[PDB]
Amino acid sequence: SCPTHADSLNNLANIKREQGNIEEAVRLYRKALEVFPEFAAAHSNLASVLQQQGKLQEALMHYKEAIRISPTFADAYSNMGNTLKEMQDVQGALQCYTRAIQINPAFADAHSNLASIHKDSGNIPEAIASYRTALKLKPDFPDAYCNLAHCLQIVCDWTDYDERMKKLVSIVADQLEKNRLPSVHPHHSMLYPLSHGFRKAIAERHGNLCLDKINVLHKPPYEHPKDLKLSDGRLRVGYVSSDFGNHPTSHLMQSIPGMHNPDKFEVFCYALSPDDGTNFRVKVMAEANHFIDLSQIPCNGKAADRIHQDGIHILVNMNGYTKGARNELFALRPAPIQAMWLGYPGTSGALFMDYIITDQETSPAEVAEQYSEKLAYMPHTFFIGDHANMFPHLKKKAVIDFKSNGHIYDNRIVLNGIDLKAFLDSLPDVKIVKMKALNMPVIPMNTIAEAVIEMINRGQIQITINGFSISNGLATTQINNKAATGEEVPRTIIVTTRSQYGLPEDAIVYCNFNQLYKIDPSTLQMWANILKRVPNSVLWLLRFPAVGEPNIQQYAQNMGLPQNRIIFSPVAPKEEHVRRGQLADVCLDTPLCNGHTTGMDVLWAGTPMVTMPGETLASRVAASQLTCLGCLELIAKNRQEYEDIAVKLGTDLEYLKKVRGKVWKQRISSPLFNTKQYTMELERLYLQMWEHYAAGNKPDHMIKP
Amino acid sequence: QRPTQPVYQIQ
Ligand SMILES: CC(=O)N[C@H]1[C@@H](OP(=O)(O)OP(=O)(O)OC[C@H]2O[C@@H](n3ccc(=O)[nH]c3=O)[C@H](O)[C@@H]2O)O[C@H](CO)[C@@H](O)[C@@H]1O
Repeated sequence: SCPTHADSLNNLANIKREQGNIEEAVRLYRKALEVFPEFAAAHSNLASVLQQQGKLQEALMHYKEAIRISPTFADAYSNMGNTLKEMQDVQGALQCYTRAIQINPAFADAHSNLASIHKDSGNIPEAIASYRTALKLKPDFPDAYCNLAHCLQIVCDWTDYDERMKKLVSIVADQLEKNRLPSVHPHHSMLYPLSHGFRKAIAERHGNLCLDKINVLHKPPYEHPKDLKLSDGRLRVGYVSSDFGNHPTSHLMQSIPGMHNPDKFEVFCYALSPDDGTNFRVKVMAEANHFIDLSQIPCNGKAADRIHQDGIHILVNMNGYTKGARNELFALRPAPIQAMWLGYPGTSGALFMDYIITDQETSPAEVAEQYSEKLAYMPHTFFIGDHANMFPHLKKKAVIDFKSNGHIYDNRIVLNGIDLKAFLDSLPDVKIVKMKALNMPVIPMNTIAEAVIEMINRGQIQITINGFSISNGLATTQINNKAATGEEVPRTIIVTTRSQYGLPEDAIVYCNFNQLYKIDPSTLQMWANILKRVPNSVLWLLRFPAVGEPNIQQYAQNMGLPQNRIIFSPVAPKEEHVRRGQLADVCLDTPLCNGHTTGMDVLWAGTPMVTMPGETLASRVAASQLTCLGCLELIAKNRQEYEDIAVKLGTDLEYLKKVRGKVWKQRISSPLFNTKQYTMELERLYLQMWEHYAAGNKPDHMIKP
Repeated sequence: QRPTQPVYQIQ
């Protein structure tokens, strides 16, 4: 006679929940618990709804109850683990998942959640193993399948790549059509060939998650400022980010807040992360007009209240669908204008985002349908890097002519340093090669060059020559850790050699320092063609992660490349990573997802970068950087043009010297690394948006001055 | 061995 009154109420609550009547769902659940307090299923369902609402504490209460009533409730163990994981109790979530797997060895969801924990912690083989186990238990598991696909992309395991991609598109279509949450994360949707509508829709659903979480607050709409009267005519701009610290975003824009014009702007910085003690956070705190630690205010309602009370006119989302994001603050709309700027290379798909700050090269109006927001164009490029501030020691270089009778090489033994000129002025016979006010000094093979090479070869940390401090490029962390992270400018003269990284002393070096997930079989095919067409040339990659290295090599061997044609290096500290890019000849950008910060890094080294812009924002950033640089010859309209440009740079050494010098000059001459100019143009765009809103208009595309 | 030791030596 299984049906009871409580069973009926729990069902009716399930129906109202699938209808989207979440409040009626919780009311009916609670009524069912009233009829039957020891109703384990009602406890579990109410806990699931509460966890979806963000009421994690009460949800954990109800999950623990439901598991008290039914100790074999494996699903309740798995969902309690999920709630504890959302509460940052990773140990408790792990225990929940393993207890569920112990109780029911056939339960796939717990295996998938364990794989999720492994993947979050960086154990990709373990995550792959547990995802495979879950899919073996439950072959139709879209979440496990998509997460496994991302793990394989991370490690560059392209076995059955085409079938995997087609299944991914089919799964996304099926879940969109059935109004379930898509199993592909928006940040990953740029790596798969979905329609631009598919990517926009995934972004929309993930923003709807934030909307559902903020609805429980029942906050009224905020009264937004209609003029700048209360702020002395200053536009109040608040940058919201979890990356004020040692994070790439700070490496891009840390100088921007201090360069804002105080007469017309008031700069607020809302950190979603605690102080990590690094100089990036210190700089942002000390240069912004106001720093607000929203990490002390976990309640999205109260943090949105603080943003509103500060009187922000333009709120800037620099997190998007990345880690540490709190888009719930933006879903509460505490500011009249809300704009996506820098950290997320994609659309938010969400209504609470008015603008996305981009440029004509990254997002031409033709593809304005990819983005839910209105386009707000920067004059040259929306990308910026702080390299001129973080690494001024790479503005000039010098080399040693190790190969006694060797035409001058610019990237085999390189020296950098703030005091390099004084050191060279202490040297007897420095030769000065003019590059067509810019020049490269060359140290001939003296006892001094022999001492430097001995320091490099013997693996010594540092030496002294004529009272000057000479440092091994591999020993920066041992000399000044702050210098290695980019928190400080190095105070010694650093030596970087190809011998340090196994690069050919006599061959062309193609480099790509991006995370290996940006590589797909088509990209490796193009690189293989380029390597075949250029003799002795090698490709320089990073162990990013190291478990991806064998995969690449295996595939590279099937295409006819010996293991010696690809040189892998470990990931280095930031300063060493940017510095060692000088050793390469040409960088080959990933077409599937361009190197964005990596592109800035390689261009700062003076290394020409070849890109093929795609359709997604992430696939066109390198092209936009190259246009802003003034190097249109490095942008390819197709795969064949990409390969042709790469092999021309590799084989025509005079053209290679010309283009390398062009990049070496344009990285200073162009606005690409000019943070003051970028801040001023961003201020122009800000005032454009504010005047458009102040005239009573709804947000619209902002192009032309 | 040592983190500063190079991959190969120069002539
Ligand atoms: C696809 C993607 O999400 N790209 C994002 C990425 O750019 P991008 O894709 O270039 O950078 P990553 O997310 O891969 O981060 C790589 C970081 O590691 C550093 N590194 C690399 C190799 C090494 O040996 N040592 C070292 O320090 C790089 O300098 C860089 O700071 O970060 C930017 C800053 O938030 C975002 O605007 C971009 O949207």
